[PDB]
Amino acid sequence: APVTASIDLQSVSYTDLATQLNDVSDFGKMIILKDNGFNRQVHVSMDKRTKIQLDNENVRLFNGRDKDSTNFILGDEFAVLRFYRNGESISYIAYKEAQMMNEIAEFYAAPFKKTRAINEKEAFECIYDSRGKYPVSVKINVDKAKKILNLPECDYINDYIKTSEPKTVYVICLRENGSTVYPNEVSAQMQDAANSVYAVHGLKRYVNLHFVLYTTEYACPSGNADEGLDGFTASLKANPKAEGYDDQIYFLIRWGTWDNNILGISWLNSYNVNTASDFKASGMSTTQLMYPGVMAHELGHILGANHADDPKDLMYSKYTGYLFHLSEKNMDIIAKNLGWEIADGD
Amino acid sequence: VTASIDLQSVSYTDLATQLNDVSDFGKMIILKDNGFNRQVHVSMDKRTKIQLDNENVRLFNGRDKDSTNFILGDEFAVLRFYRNGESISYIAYKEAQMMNEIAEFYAAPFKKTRAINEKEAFECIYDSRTGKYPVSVKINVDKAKKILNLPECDYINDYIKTPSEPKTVYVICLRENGSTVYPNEVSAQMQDAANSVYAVHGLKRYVNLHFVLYTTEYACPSGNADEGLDGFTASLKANPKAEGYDDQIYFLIRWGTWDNNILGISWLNSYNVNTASDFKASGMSTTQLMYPGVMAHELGHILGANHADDPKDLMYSKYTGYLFHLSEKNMDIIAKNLGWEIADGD
Ligand SMILES: COc1ccc([C@@H]2CC(=O)c3c(O)cc(O)cc3O2)cc1O
Ligand SMILES: COc1ccc([C@@H]2CC(=O)c3c(O)cc(O)cc3O2)cc1O
Ligand code: PRO
Ligand code: PRO
Ligand code: PRO
Ligand code: PRO
Ligand code: PRO
Ligand code: PRO
Ligand code: PRO
Ligand SMILES: [Zn+2]
Ligand SMILES: [Zn+2]
Repeated sequence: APVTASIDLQSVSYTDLATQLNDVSDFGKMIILKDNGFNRQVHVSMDKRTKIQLDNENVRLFNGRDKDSTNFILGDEFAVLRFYRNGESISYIAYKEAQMMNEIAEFYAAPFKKTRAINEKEAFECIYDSRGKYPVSVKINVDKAKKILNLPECDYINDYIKTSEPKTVYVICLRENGSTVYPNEVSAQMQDAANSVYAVHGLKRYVNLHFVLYTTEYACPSGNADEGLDGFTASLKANPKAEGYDDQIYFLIRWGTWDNNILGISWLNSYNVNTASDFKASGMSTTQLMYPGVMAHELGHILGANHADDPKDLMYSKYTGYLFHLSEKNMDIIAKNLGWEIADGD
Repeated sequence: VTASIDLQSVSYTDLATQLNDVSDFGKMIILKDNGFNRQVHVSMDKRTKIQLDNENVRLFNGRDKDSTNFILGDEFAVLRFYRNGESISYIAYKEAQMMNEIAEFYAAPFKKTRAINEKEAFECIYDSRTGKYPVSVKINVDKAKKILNLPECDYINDYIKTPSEPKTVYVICLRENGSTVYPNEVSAQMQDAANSVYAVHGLKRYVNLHFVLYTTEYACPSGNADEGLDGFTASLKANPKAEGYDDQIYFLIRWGTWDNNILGISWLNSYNVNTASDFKASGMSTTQLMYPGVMAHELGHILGANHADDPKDLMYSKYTGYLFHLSEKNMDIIAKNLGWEIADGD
């Protein structure tokens, strides 16, 4: 007493998440996450470093403290709660509209109907209100989902081609022609990409990332990622809508992957705050939920990060699901490309 | 090149892309109108939060000398500024169907009375391409009321008698059962209501207003505003959705007015930060565009402001369109009810 605000994960809906996250002021807010056998007190704060628009729809990000291992996403149409528990990433995805929530629930349920696992509920679960019934959200444990599904191993081998006020850098994401992407999925990739940068050498002092999403007429002419990125970068130079923004970062996004289960690709060490030009800082990325951190990994390459030898590094040559740079060499390259110097400290 | 908004072709996307680029340090935006330009330093309004049926609405301010404010939601954007003391609004909706509906809604009263002065009071704005559909509407509400010769709606008898972190006070607005309101109109009332409070004794140090909008089952049992407010306050005490929020501020909102052209009504001196209880801080307000500041005037009464003698005061007994408290007695009453003391200064 006074009663701390809480989120009941057995019935969490869009309106539950929106009313709690919209109450988060400048000083932050304590929110207890609750479920059967689970509790977590999280100090939630507004992410003021990153801006996101998806087809002009404003998307706000929220963080917990480092020890909370919790992030949120909030748009007018959907909300996401994502946290780490016993080394696994769990997302609660809630769409405001009943039709879209039903469509999202069916989309995420569909891969599990052929397997029909006994422990399906720990990987995927439709959540219903505490009062037929239609789901108010879906729970997806991506790590448990990967163990139930027989997904072909998608990786990052050869996913790069060699060539007082923070600076605002736009990350212009373009929905590939003919591709369908989900806002919860695109925004999670953006959030992980931005947070992988800010976690390095206090880089929020140097850069604030502004993600935007639009549709492009460009489509990769084949399944080949190298040919796809070549064409994407060429399409940007010939696009009148991109005129005057050749010094920003660009991503072609899709739901799927490229040939040889390539998750994404980018021009290596192609963005520097002083010399950025000719749409060089460009890449491609999947946005599917089961591969978190692909855009973060490709943004890493664009900022100069090479593949790292630690299997827990975001920049490991194989896809792992780890979302942070662990390589000190990569951290120094990335931070120096964003204007940081060793004498500035962290 | 400084960022600019062309008032001869301004659309939702023009306003959204400019306002979404406004960072913490503010942004210079040039308003271009028939060869004359007004440079405005635009800042995010961090004092007020707004949700309309959970849709996040952001406010933006110019400098005091700019006499300019903006509203931005996912569905609409508003630019409002003064010229010769007259209030001019540019209202742009994102969706083509809703923009056409809004343009028809605002044009309709002027089609009965085809005035000579029509374009200066109301104008559909089209894109700069030389079967076009409007991208926004321009409304000068002072010129519009003179053309439409609307019946004089007033405030006579519109009241019923009985820190380091600012206090968050919710202003819970409830769309009366059977009433239809427009988001640009509701948010303009909220913005003017909040800014009338912050302009007094540096009150943003004491309070941050959080407006929310939901629909209620309550409808006034008659055209009488006194009976309507009695029933509204009683409906709140019996409403399970309002349980635990009897210490907040409440408004019943509608598009229209009450009997004897009453624009709104409220319980006089019914909100104090220390003693707020039993849904006492409640009122009713029109939200129609032609009567700006009605919610501000009613919020004034709730905070203890009486009718003022200056015809330019927001609290003048007659409706004027002035949006600020000028009475020092009212300013002291309002600020003291929000925790301010004379020794604190402004
Ligand atoms: C800074 O504000 C902006 C950010 C990105 C853009 C992008 C820029 C861009 O590259 C682009 C595109 O390739 C396709 C499309 O449909 C829309 C696009 O708009 C425009 C802006 O005005
Ligand atoms: C953000 O926190 C809140 C603020 C206002 C409310 C209001 C509280 C409220 O009074 C209310 C109502 O009378 C009718 C309705 O349909 C919804 C309502 O919700 C609930 C909240 O959880
Ligand atoms: O807005 C919400 O939260 C509920 C659940 C989905 C449909 N409407
Ligand atoms: O049991 C689950 O799937 C997760 C773990 C924490 C809360 N819900
Ligand atoms: O993973 C890496 O790249 C660094 C090199 C030394 C040990 N870890
Ligand atoms: O000190 C270390 O081991 C970290 C991890 C690899 C490179 N730097
Ligand atoms: O692009 C825009 O903002 C407007 C919306 C209606 C048509 N064009
Ligand atoms: O007045 C201006 O500056 C712009 C140019 C075309 C019409 N509006
Ligand atoms: O133009 C005028 O005289 C009125 C007075 C305040 C708002 N506009
Ligand atoms: Zn790689
Ligand atoms: Zn009055």
